[PDB]
Amino acid sequence: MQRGIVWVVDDDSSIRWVLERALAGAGLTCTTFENGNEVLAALASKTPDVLLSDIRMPGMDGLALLKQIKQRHPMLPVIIMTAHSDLDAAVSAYQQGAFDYLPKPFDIDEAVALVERAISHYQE
Repeated sequence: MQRGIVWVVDDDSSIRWVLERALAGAGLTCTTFENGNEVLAALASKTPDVLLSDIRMPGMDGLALLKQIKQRHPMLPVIIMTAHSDLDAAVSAYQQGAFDYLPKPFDIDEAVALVERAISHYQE
């Protein structure tokens, strides 16, 4: 048990399960948080091994709240999900750009496998 954490932040009930399933299927941890607040009042006291928030938020598509993210975990190799048209705000709207906001929809497994490679590469 225990081998990577990922806080999901989606206002849907399809990816949260998939992610949680895949994450809990790939041998990784996951925490559904369809409430930026929760992930805010939860990451305001600590920080996981990584995050995987989605849009929902405002920031045009919902990538502004990111502030809190970075403000909470300004180092975590977060990727986050995007709908292609929600990547131009994730790819071109960050200080220390170093993400890969999967062009959701994508292969959760591919996203999970990534973390497993990001949670490790983190030791650099």
